[PDB]
Amino acid sequence: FRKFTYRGVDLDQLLDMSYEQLMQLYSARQRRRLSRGLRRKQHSLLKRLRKAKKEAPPMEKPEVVKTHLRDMIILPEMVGSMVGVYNGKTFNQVEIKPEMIGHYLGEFSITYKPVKHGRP
Amino acid sequence: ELNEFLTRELAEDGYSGVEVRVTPTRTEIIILATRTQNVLGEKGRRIRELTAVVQKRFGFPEGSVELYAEKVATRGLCAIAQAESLRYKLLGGLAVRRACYGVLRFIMESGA
Amino acid sequence: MLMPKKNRIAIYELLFKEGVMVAKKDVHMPKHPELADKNVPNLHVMKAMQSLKSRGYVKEQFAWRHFYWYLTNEGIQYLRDYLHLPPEIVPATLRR
Amino acid sequence: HRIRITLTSRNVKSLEKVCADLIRGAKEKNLKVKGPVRMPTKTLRITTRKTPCGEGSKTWDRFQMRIHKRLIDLHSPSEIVKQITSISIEPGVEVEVTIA
Amino acid sequence: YKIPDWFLNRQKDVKDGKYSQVLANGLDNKLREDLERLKKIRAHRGLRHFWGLRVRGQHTKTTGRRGRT
Amino acid sequence: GHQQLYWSHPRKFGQGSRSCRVCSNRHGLIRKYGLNMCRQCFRQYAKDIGFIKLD
Amino acid sequence: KSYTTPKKNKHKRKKVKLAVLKYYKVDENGKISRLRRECPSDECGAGVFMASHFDRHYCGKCCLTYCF
RNA sequence: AGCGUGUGCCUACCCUACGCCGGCAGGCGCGGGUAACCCGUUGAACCCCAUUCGUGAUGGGGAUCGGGGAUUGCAAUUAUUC
RNA sequence: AGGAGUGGAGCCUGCGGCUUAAUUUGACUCAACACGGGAAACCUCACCCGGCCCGGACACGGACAGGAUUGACAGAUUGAU
Repeated sequence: FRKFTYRGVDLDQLLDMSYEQLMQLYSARQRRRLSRGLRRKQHSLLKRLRKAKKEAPPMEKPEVVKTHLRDMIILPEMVGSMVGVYNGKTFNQVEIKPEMIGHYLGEFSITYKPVKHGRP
Repeated sequence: ELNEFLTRELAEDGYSGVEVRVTPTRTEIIILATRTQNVLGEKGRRIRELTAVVQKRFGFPEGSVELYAEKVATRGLCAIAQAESLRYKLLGGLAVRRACYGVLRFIMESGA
Repeated sequence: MLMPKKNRIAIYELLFKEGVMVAKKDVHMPKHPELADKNVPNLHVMKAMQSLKSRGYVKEQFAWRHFYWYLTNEGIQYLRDYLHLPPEIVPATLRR
Repeated sequence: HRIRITLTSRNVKSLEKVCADLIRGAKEKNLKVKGPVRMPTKTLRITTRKTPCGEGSKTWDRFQMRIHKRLIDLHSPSEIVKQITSISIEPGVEVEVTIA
Repeated sequence: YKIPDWFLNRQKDVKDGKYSQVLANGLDNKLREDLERLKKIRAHRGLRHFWGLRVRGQHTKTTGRRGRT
Repeated sequence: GHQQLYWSHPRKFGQGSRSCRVCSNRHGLIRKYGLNMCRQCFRQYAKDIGFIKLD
Repeated sequence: KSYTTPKKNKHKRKKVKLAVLKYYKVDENGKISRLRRECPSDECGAGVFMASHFDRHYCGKCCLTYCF
């Protein structure tokens, strides 16, 4: 029932932000990630990945576009999206919640299995 | 690297070693072998090809490298030449004890 | 080996200008240092002179990481009737 | 002119012999010459394991490379310096001449 | 009272976004809701905190024997 | 895009950007004084370079 | 190695029968007509030509793709 | 204090005095050294002197864990390092 | 005769075991176990899940200048423009 927020600003305001102050709203590692340079060297995948986020169906649940990139900064442009991220074997489908901004897709997809021991 | 290159190439003529002597604006590398008539080839073809490959590999100015080949006396007192001779005698097909006795008798006939 | 015709020719008049050829065994290198005026990698040189070795016109030697090739008289004659040469030009390794 | 001649080599006996030859030439040419200044030597130590694999007692090798350097000053024009340095040079000794 | 902002144990909080030093029961409440938020978003850190293992990324083959019997 | 993806991974650093100048093995490199060999090739070729055992 | 999954194939390239004679049109009079487009770049002056697609015209190597 | 090391081959990546900004981690202009020449008279630690502490799992010990800020690198989440 | 200790406490690292798509592997008393100069985020990499190129020389027979063959932009498909 409560209204969701991230450093006090709202979701509509978070969509209506630019990257220059998104550095200061983000944390230290995420500001360095945005401030490294132009995203072209290894990040044409990141560019066209946000184009794939921008590509939208009609009023249903969005289609699950799947990735191989585990080091993505969660952006306000992809709130309420579905993505199946690679963990080595399968693609872990996940809802991008509006509490996750400032994280990585490699955190919500566990790579190893939970270990259940037996006998020596 | 130079000594390795010549001990791979000149395994037939009894290679021993190199001697690189430095001169103002000149480098020359003395080659001591056994068959000094065979290292040169016909009208010095092979020595010219060796100068050319050294100049093109080691990054030297053109015309600054001149190789010289000379023969050494007392072939039985060189360990590398007798080892190469025993290798050639075993590779052509011979008894190993026969070749070892022959090369040892040659070495002690050379005055060791 | 897919290879442009101009690179084959240019390698051949380099091989006939001076009767030796050297190359380092690496395939991920963009341009040959001696042919910096044009554009050809080391892979073309390695595979072309490997083909010419297999047809039997050069020697072969590997010291540390570099190649060493030496022309023979059948290789000389093959380059003389491949490059359309009148009988008056010889590589410098044969003359004094 | 302030002419400095630097000699750097690896052997010590041939270095001392060629330094004695140069100072003998400077003494017989009757000009002011500084003495053979002996810089402190430098050692190049490379310590490595003896075995190629990881089996055996932990034994290590100790390699060294001693480098000896001398410098002798002269008061003469340049042609005398070249004609006295290009006489009876040793193969294992480097000679290197500059002018300040 | 002229205390600089880098002397605080809770700088740039994830909910309200202001520098505020928190005290004992507030510290326990903030840590509890932070772990609850991590478990709700189901991150790797929240999953390791829920399981009760080492979360900072260190070797657990030998150290940490008194976790269970 | 094989011409662009053949060597697209950067090799400006790391131990795969270095290699021995004799056998080209990326293990146990000697980067002191620019020998750039492995330890076994250094022990093989140490005597004729000028390194001797005295200590 | 024959596996239970289906095996892919390289693209075989379809063979055209005398395509250059389809570019130049020869009528009964003394004139020559150019059906498809030409090349405007400085690398290829008048030599290579463009593709006859349904919604664009693609250059052979200069990549001057003009879409309608 | 004494052993050392220091601008590299295709090979890009050195050691740093001085001045300013910031608690600090760090950032920017300027110069030196291919070296008994510059870092550097290598103002190192343990020690010495003087306060605070007082036998208390304590100002011992710093494991575990949360938040923030910098640097390297194309990329750090399974926390690179600080 | 002694000194510092270790073995008990927390932590780093290596090995066995268990788990796992994979948790690559050699070494098991001295003479295996901060050993392979092995302080692996990518390369290392030799293990697993997926996709590109031939870097299959040379000889023989087909094949072919009326085309043996190389490369690619609109859009879908993964993972990759």
